[PDB]
Amino acid sequence: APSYHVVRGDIATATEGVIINAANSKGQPGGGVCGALYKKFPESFDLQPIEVGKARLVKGAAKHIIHAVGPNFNKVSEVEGDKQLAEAYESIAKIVNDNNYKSVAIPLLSTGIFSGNKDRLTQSLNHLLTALDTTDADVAIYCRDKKWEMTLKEAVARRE
Ligand SMILES: Nc1ncnc2c1ncn2[C@@H]1O[C@H](COP(=O)(O)OP(=O)(O)OC[C@H]2O[C@@H](O)[C@H](O)[C@@H]2O)[C@@H](O)[C@H]1O
Repeated sequence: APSYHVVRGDIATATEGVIINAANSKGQPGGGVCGALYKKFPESFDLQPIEVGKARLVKGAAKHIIHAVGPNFNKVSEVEGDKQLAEAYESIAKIVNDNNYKSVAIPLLSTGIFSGNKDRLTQSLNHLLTALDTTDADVAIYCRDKKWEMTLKEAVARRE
């Protein structure tokens, strides 16, 4: 194991430049993080349809970016959506192992508006961590606000 750590900043400025997007399974995009990555990595996206909880690793004019399906959690069951939120991180962890991504800038998956329209940060960190229990990659885990920042440590402080 390396380390895993909460970082208050922007993922669309991360040095690793391996980043995740909240794609939907249609490939059709839109978002905060997603529209910040467009201001870093336009010549870097292939926008395909993707399977639910799966990914597409894209190669571009400076870095490689991973599109992944964050399902809208108001459409799925909680125990089922929780199974898909493990799978979405596990199916990413496979790719972070295979393509040898020894450090990565990783966001939250579909935990905000794309949840049940409400914040599930700590449950999404448990699933980020539960996919990473079978990995040896170092983890820049981003946030914007100091309550959300404190929530990502609070989620690690349920597994310390
Ligand atoms: N640039 C950023 N870098 C890292 N983390 C960020 C960033 N901007 C926002 N976040 C964090 O992610 C959460 C917000 O996610 P989005 O930015 O909205 O993620 P995105 O992939 O773009 O989701 C798109 C969905 O949300 C809305 O932006 C939009 O309506 C769309 O339905 C917050 O908890 C915040 O801490």
